[PDB]
Amino acid sequence: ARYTGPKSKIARKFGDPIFGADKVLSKKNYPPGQHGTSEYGLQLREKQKAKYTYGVLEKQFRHLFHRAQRAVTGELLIQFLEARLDNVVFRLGIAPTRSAARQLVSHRHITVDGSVVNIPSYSVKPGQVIGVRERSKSLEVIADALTGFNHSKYPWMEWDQSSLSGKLLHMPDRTDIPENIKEQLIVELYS
Amino acid sequence: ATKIRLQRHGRKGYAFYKIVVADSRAPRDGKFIERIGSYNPNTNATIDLNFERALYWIGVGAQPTDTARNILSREGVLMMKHLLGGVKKGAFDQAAA
Amino acid sequence: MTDPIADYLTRLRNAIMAGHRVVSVPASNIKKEITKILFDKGYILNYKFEENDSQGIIKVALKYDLKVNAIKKLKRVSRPGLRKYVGYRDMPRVLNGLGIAIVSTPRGVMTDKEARELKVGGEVLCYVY
Amino acid sequence: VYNRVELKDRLVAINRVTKVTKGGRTFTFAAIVVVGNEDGVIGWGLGKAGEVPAAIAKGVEAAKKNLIRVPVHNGTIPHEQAASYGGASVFLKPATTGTGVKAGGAMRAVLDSVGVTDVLAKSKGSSNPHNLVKATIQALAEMRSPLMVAQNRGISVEKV
Amino acid sequence: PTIQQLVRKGRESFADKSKSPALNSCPQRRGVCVRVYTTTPKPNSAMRKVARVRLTNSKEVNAYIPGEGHNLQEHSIVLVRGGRVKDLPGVRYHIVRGTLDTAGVNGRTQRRSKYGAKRP
RNA sequence: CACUAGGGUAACCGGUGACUGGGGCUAAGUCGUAACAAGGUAGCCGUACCGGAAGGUGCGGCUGGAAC
RNA sequence: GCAGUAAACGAUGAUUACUAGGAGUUUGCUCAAGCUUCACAGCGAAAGCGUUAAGUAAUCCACCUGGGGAG
RNA sequence: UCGCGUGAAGGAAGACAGUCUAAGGAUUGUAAACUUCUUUUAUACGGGAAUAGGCGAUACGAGUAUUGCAUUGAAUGUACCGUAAGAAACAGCAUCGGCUAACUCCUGCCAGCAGCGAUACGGAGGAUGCGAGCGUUAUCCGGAUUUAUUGGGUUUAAAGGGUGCGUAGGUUGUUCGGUAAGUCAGCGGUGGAGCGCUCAACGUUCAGCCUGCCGUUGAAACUGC
RNA sequence: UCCCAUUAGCUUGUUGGUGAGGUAACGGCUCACAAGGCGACGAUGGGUAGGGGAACUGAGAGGUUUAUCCCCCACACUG
Ligand SMILES: [K+]
Ligand SMILES: [K+]
Ligand SMILES: [K+]
Ligand SMILES: [K+]
Ligand SMILES: [K+]
Ligand SMILES: [Mg+2]
Ligand SMILES: [Mg+2]
Ligand SMILES: [Mg+2]
Repeated sequence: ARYTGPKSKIARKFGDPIFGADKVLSKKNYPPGQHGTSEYGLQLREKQKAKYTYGVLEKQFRHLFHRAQRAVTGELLIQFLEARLDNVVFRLGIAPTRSAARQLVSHRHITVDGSVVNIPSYSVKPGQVIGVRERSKSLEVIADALTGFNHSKYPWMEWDQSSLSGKLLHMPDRTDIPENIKEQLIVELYS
Repeated sequence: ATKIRLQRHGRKGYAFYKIVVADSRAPRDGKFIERIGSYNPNTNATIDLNFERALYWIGVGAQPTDTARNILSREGVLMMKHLLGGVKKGAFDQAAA
Repeated sequence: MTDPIADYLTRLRNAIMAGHRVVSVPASNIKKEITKILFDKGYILNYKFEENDSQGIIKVALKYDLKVNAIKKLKRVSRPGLRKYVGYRDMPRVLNGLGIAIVSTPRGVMTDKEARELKVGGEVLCYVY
Repeated sequence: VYNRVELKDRLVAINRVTKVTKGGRTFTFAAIVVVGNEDGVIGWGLGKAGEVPAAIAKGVEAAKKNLIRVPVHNGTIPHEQAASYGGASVFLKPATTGTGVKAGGAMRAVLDSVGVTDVLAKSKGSSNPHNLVKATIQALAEMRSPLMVAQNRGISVEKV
Repeated sequence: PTIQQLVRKGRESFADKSKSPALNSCPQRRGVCVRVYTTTPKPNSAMRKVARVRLTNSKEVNAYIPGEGHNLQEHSIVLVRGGRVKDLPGVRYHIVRGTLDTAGVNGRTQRRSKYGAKRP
């Protein structure tokens, strides 16, 4: 399933702008509810923060966690979360937000190594090419997010605008990923 | 009699066969005497085969099925005609073609 | 007596607890081997063997710091009621390698390190650290 | 135990301790506090004051006054150690570098205050906080470094 | 004990009893309401509705009726599950609401699945 | 020769039965006060006899008892 | 001649070896057996035990596994 | 059990609910305005699972051509219009535990425990889990060391027999030699990395244990003889 | 290779020898002297189970259970 609910409530609950920029981040910024903590509370807040910022449900999150444990566990769990089709598409800037990237991947618009992959949880190994569909290179929504913005602030993406593709050089280290997540709390909770 | 046959060891919609030597009375996927290879008809068909053991069993007299006979016709297992010393002593090389 | 090796270990432990400097034991061959192993491994100050009209006496002068003894724990492993036999591939490590285990082997009586070096097993007499 | 006279404070537990008098019941407030700098120095204390903050402050002062030095290396222990205090028994073993602290409660508080990263800890006695923390610190105090073992025994290449 | 004592005798391990022995290792059983009566709790002072039911496994037991308002009566086929009531000696089983003769609680808008009430 | 069938005596496994006795829990309605303080005759163990009832008494033992 | 029970108790099985001091007492002559109370290390949940251990060790036997029902 | 969807980006503080006559929560939530179609529907192309007469010639093997052959089946997949259009529940929010206002009742009730009969009962508003599931019951393991060889105990918590003699059994001071039953060692026999599923569960291959049993050679510190 | 001693003796072709017959084949398998054999390392008798690899589950010790799958055994209303 998917959350498909109100996003500003989660944004005001967690304080951080996980989904992006909004006026409610500065106006009326407090946890939701007309009525609005133990270490269990903070650990649950951290785990739910990761889940909401990456669009992952509980069973998939647990599978990711113990896969990272089998193969610092909290350190590489974050890069496992980052290495996802929707997340990589969003970080390449070709889609505005992670939900938009997930919808674009789920629809027939994104190819991996020349073959269209529409599973928005496909792990992307290093040295792989992710590109827009050749039949969808001329969409009105597909171009304003990539062209014009042109952030390119991540030293593990190669963009190559002349082909509309993209490549992942290697898994970034835990310090270079701009996510305010304490993996020690999550690994302690799941331990 | 002793036979050379294929057991369906795979998944629904993906048939993967194991080439074994087994009695004719045994069940299809049950007991066997020796495993001599694999077979996959889904590709464009990858065949693993123990040449020495297949030759030994076809020499002692195991009767192969039709499909296993075709698999032995490929990979040149039925060269017993050439290896029977048919008024010669050298070994020909037809594998290159 | 039932277990002379256990008696020897107990005498050493009681002397250490009482804070004595020397300890006497009625001598035996395996106990001579054990005290030689202990002296070369550096757990006691020195020893002496006195062959009298009886089976003999072993006099052991213990090792103290400038007032803590060099020996912390002695544990008998293979008792008469339950004998313990092990090979070189399954021999144990005492105090995670900071202690020793005296082992009787067909090549003689030595510690677990020498036994694993020589690839032989036998009886685990005691753990010493 | 080497006394070795900034460390953060951790509150292990508090207790609603009462008294019986002819007039009525008079209630105190006890608290066990452990001070540590995640370096190898840990102390423990018991505050016995009226208010909760006053009890915590008294326990912090007592723990700061009573400190010991625990020999540690990296984030693990040199060897396995078992220690019993009162109705509580504790067992500590070394673990792999990527394992973390596997125990919770008073054991977790004491090991966090001492700074040990990788450890396998198990409690085989009772769940009393006083005796539990005292047994854990006793187990840490009876722990000998490889250098200390080498110095006590003689040569330092004994492990070969 | 000594090693030889253990060799001669050994160790004996008992078997833990089942908290719902009348079910005969079944999740639910079927019965008929032999009697429908009311009992008093052992510091509560309520009037708890209970039914004596003879189950199909040749056993008669007492089953509590949860909720407010029961349409059951004598000689009614009911579904009986495990679960006991703390402040009531005797009874150790519950009657499933909304199954067989037992009807769901009327006017329920919360905890509906525990009392067999459909969505309004 | 034995598969059965038949009679009879013997077991074991089971139901039911005029009538007659323990135990548990819930009520507590009644009757006394045995134990907890030297609990108002110190208490308890064994044994025997005797009582609506808790119990009483005789003989030996113990302190898990005062008090001297 | 039966019976075979007890707070039949040190509420503490037998054997062997080792480990600190004070106060008395009996016998054999300062020494060794025995006999009882304070008391190191140690043990114990504590009261306490402490060379006559409930300390350190080894061998064998007996017994326990929540309370009633129930010896 | 695994995977996917029920939409994606902007839009100020509508009407209707609550808690306080204004303010706060629902709330960027709805309403319109801009795109996308995974998926559903209607149409077309539609694989794979299907491989099996001469020409050497030893006269027959055997190696080479051709022929039909799909229950699944509009089934994968590919492509074409015109549309957010067809698609979210269940549990619990006084402590353990993540999540609190108001109205009822003051018995009806609820509970795994501390218990409340209400920051615990019933509803309304919000909150927190999980999510095509969510809870209840039944069964089995671990925490439990609650049978303790690894790894518990017996003065007073359960637990030393009333005390001995003694059968079977268990244990055996020191030392010199033999043997090889226990023990030890060698040699034989036997029993993570890829690839394909669009991803994953799942299929499949090799590196990797065989550390159980048996045979056959040696060693002699310890136990046994 | 499961429990019960509130299950202590069991067996009379039962143990062995000679000969014969029978069987694919050895053999009390069957048929015509000596007497034995088996048991507190549990005979005998009673109750309950098909047995393994798997599978599940414990750091380990292990344990539970044979739902699908594979190997062996027994059976086809009752003899
Ligand atoms: K093919
Ligand atoms: K009285
Ligand atoms: K009296
Ligand atoms: K007496
Ligand atoms: K004393
Ligand atoms: Mg799912
Ligand atoms: Mg008692
Ligand atoms: Mg006695």
